[PDB]
Amino acid sequence: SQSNRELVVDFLSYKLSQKGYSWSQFSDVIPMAAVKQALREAGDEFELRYRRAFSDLTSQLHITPGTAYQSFEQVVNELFRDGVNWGRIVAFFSFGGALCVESVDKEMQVLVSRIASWMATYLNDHLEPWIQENGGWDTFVDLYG
Repeated sequence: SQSNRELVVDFLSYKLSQKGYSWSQFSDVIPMAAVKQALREAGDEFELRYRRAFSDLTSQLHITPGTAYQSFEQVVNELFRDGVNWGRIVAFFSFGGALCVESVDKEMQVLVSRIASWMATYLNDHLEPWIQENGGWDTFVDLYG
């Protein structure tokens, strides 16, 4: 639940470093070490294998500081049109990474912590039930670690 915001911030921080951006927007107010790394790896493999994979989806959202959670939720739900997967869960984290990158390119660095919040919310409401049902994050480590 709050480990979840823990994993969201790790992933986004990692992607922003990777690309030459600042990561200081976050938190600007070991158990999951295996999960965090597995996720980092999974996201990297995903993006290698699909470069421009969220063009449409980001274009649909078009974030600005006036965007609300509901438009985010609505567009994220497109990833999950057939239900939850480990693969669609990895795509969700990449999608969030691509939005934070897009926000920083538009000189809207404020959105980055908003996006993390949104992601943690969404993960907690719609994705945790399925993760719980399908082995928790241990299963995730098993398959991607």
